[PDB]
Amino acid sequence: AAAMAQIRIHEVNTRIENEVKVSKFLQEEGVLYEKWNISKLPPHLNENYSLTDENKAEILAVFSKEIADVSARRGYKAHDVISLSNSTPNLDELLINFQKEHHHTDDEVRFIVSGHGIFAIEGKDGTFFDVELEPGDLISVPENARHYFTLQDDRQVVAIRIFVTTEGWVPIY
Repeated sequence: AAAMAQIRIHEVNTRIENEVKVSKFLQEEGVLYEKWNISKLPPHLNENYSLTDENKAEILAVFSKEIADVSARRGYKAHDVISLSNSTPNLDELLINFQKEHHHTDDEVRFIVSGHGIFAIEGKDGTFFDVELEPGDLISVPENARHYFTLQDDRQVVAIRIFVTTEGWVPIY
């Protein structure tokens, strides 16, 4: 009963928390889930949303190999880092775009560096489920999966946006 990356299935309000049951579940639905060594992260970068460019390029350096592997697996090109939190003067106005149910023509892959997030993703059967993400969680939302995204009750995330193509973060509503 230690939980990482829990699922809340929507219409039947059910939670899968045991971590083998979750990774298997996400496997059935076409979604990659990996856990990386978030403990390979320095303390200064632990929960730092006032991120500078020397910071972002180090977060990237720490996880270069994991990125490499995931980029190789899905044949992706680039990566960056974004921090969302109160004290982003435009949080609401950004988030609103991706809370609207959408899909992309590429996988959307994200690794949670600090804070939390939730991807609500349309299952194969037809039912949505929430994928509640903590620091250390890597997630790929497959191309054409219908989803939306949301911050948790903490209202702050820092993620590594990894990219198949430039044109694939674009929401198709």
